[PDB]
Amino acid sequence: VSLKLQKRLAASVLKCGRGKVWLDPNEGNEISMANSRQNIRKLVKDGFIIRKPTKIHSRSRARRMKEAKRKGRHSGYGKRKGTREARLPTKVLWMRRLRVLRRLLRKYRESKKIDKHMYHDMYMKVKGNVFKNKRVLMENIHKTKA
Amino acid sequence: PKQIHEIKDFLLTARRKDARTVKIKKNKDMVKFKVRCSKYLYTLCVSDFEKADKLKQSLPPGLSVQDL
Amino acid sequence: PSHKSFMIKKKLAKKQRQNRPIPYWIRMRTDNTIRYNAKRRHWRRTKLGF
Amino acid sequence: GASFVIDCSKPVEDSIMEIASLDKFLQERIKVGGKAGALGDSVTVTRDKNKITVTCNSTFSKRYLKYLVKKYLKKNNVRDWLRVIASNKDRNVYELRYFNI
RNA sequence: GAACCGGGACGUGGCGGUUGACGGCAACGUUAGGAAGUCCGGAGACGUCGGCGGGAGCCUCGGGAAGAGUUAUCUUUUCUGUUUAACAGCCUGCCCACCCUGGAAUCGGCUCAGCCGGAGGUAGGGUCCAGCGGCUGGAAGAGCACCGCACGUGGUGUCCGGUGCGCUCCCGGCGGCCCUUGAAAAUCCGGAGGACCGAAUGCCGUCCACGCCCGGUCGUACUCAUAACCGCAUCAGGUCUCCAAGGUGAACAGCCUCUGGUCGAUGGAACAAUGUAGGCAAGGGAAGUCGGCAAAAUGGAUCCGUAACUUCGGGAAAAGGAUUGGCUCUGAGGGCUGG
RNA sequence: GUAGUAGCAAAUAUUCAAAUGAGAACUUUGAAGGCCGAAGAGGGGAAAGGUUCCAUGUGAACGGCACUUGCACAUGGGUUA
Ligand SMILES: [K+]
Ligand SMILES: [K+]
Ligand SMILES: [K+]
Ligand SMILES: [K+]
Ligand SMILES: [K+]
Ligand SMILES: [K+]
Ligand SMILES: [K+]
Ligand SMILES: [Mg+2]
Ligand SMILES: [Mg+2]
Ligand SMILES: [Mg+2]
Ligand SMILES: [Mg+2]
Ligand SMILES: [Mg+2]
Ligand SMILES: [Mg+2]
Ligand SMILES: [Mg+2]
Ligand SMILES: [Mg+2]
Ligand SMILES: [Mg+2]
Ligand SMILES: [Mg+2]
Ligand SMILES: [Mg+2]
Ligand SMILES: [Mg+2]
Ligand SMILES: [Mg+2]
Ligand SMILES: [Mg+2]
Ligand SMILES: [Mg+2]
Ligand SMILES: [Mg+2]
Ligand SMILES: [Mg+2]
Ligand SMILES: [Mg+2]
Ligand SMILES: [Mg+2]
Ligand SMILES: [Mg+2]
Ligand SMILES: [Mg+2]
Ligand SMILES: [Mg+2]
Ligand SMILES: [Mg+2]
Ligand SMILES: [Mg+2]
Ligand SMILES: [Mg+2]
Ligand SMILES: [Mg+2]
Ligand SMILES: [Mg+2]
Ligand SMILES: [Mg+2]
Ligand SMILES: [Mg+2]
Ligand SMILES: [Mg+2]
Ligand SMILES: [Mg+2]
Ligand SMILES: [Mg+2]
Ligand SMILES: [Mg+2]
Ligand SMILES: [Mg+2]
Ligand SMILES: [Mg+2]
Ligand SMILES: [Mg+2]
Repeated sequence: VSLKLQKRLAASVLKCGRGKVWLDPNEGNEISMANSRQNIRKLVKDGFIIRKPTKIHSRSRARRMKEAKRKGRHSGYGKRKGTREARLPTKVLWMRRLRVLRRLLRKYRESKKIDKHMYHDMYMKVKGNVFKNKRVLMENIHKTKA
Repeated sequence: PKQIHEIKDFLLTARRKDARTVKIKKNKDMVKFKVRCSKYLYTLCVSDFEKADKLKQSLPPGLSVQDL
Repeated sequence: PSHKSFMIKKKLAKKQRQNRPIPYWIRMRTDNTIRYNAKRRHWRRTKLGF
Repeated sequence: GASFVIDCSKPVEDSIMEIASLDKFLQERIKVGGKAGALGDSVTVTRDKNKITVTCNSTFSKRYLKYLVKKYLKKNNVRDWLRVIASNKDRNVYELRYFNI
């Protein structure tokens, strides 16, 4: 007894693929009598036609490995395939630094810790690659003001 | 669909000759009065349940009132 | 294709009507020599040319 | 604060389980502060004739209680007959029911 | 069920008459708020590359609740989901542009990069523009999940956050490139002009709101291909394009997986020669052969180092050398609030 | 004649149980083991085809083995602005 029609209709009614349709192997005769979507829908309620669960694909391993990477594991030279630029462009690092340093200079000017004359001087030195991070810029400002 | 903000305005549109029906939708935090007109479905939201009952019995006779 | 002219669709309809077996009672007529439909067409074997 | 209930009526009446045993399982296996069995003042387990009650002084996951109850059923080879189901009446209660085979 | 568009017709209300509205210093705002021939502008309407910024969908992390999987041991764990359309109103106001005040060297502002300012910067306060942004209506009554009762019907939930040189698409703005400068028209909007026109207050005008009526003809199944097209065929060939998950990794490389699809290539038994495809091999190392043909060797990344020659740009990954797993740690590089 | 000979060999792969049938390595269901691995063997469309779409049934022929099978054959149904 061919059940091709019932499996096709069950897939459409269940809104799933034909591979996820389960037709009760012990009720082939009962299922074979359903030739309409109304009949299929009734069989779904009765439990003779069931949508099987999705095949398992867990992310536990991926999440577990990300924890190890967050601690610095698997990050040695033997685990690197792209160039340092490919892994993280130098332009990206430069953009981060300027936005951090320019943000820091604006807030100091707004709070009047530095005047516009000192802001301009520090602004051009930041663009000139003088200060490599937030800490050194703060120390230079304190030293210059003293 | 348009929203009516004033109960007075809702009553005026409920008396229109093209108002086919009114439906009462009672949610868990307010009551919605929906009146079907020719072009738009106007909806009025009344948070106070007690204040909604007064409007319910103030609708013009002959207008099909339904409870949802 | 799905996009087709009215004229072409009409021609295709006539070809479908002509693609049938001869009635059985034709072969029982007096002095009959028509054995079968000699102009049968299958969509995959011979193309319509239009 | 949180208080959850495990309504064990259908199996207790049919002598399918021992409500006292489930109380012991929850007390030993419940983890407070990351360590099992350290209920302390935070977590208290009180049983009745046909109902188990779990109260917590801080945030307590309801699904965590289901995880432990299901584990207890598996250890007693009764999962194929029993199943933990939430109650439509109360949102802090789990009920033990049978499969409609 | 809820909207919209193009036509047709009149009615009610509203609006204007200082005959053709009002507000704002201004940029402009408001729902209406004359007008003919003629005239003018705009939209439609446009290359390519690169960097940034914004929006949407997806991916991804945590918590809450629902079901499922695992459970001798371990696992507050693993998996599935956890929804919100056009359209209408209100709010928001990106990146730019624009307006008012004010008048700048001790020059300042400012981008990743530019760049901007007495032709008016910074600053202070505004206007406008985008939206695939927010809220509400639409709309939970739907959808989905789950639990019941019957064999249609009821109940519960659909919640609260984080993250980014991520991916796809859209948009913004800027820059590079040309002896290359990268369509047209239909259609629509706006403007200049003011011939002509009402009322002494009832007529006239009205792109406003609401109500009423109308909607031709043809195409629409299916395949779109290792079987629906062409190649004489159910031919390993040929045939334009859209959507595009997780892991590894620089990577729509290769390798493995989820959704979806599929096991369709006539089968069975033996394991000779010869063959085709894939390999390996002591010692020697091109002696083989027309010829290193074929194969082998090299290969990613980090650090060091790099000659002749040169059109000074290259040569260059020249050459040569070192390092690379796992595990447990240390240091450095940020954001938002609080005077 | 050649001759029941050349030949059926790319695209990893099938196995178990049951049902149906005169007849099952090849149809259908279930279970397992594999593959495509999102520039797909997935989901659509433009050309081109023209009913191949769907249901039921089937003597032969055809689907280069076989078939209970079907893009084959027979009957009917199906494309709404
Ligand atoms: K639309
Ligand atoms: K169609
Ligand atoms: K082909
Ligand atoms: K051999
Ligand atoms: K040689
Ligand atoms: K096509
Ligand atoms: K049309
Ligand atoms: Mg990169
Ligand atoms: Mg650079
Ligand atoms: Mg052909
Ligand atoms: Mg011809
Ligand atoms: Mg133009
Ligand atoms: Mg270039
Ligand atoms: Mg972006
Ligand atoms: Mg300003
Ligand atoms: Mg809403
Ligand atoms: Mg609902
Ligand atoms: Mg693209
Ligand atoms: Mg004018
Ligand atoms: Mg179609
Ligand atoms: Mg198909
Ligand atoms: Mg296709
Ligand atoms: Mg030909
Ligand atoms: Mg990576
Ligand atoms: Mg890849
Ligand atoms: Mg050797
Ligand atoms: Mg050797
Ligand atoms: Mg040697
Ligand atoms: Mg030699
Ligand atoms: Mg020789
Ligand atoms: Mg060679
Ligand atoms: Mg050289
Ligand atoms: Mg032979
Ligand atoms: Mg061969
Ligand atoms: Mg063989
Ligand atoms: Mg093969
Ligand atoms: Mg096979
Ligand atoms: Mg492969
Ligand atoms: Mg694979
Ligand atoms: Mg692509
Ligand atoms: Mg055959
Ligand atoms: Mg078919
Ligand atoms: Mg046929």
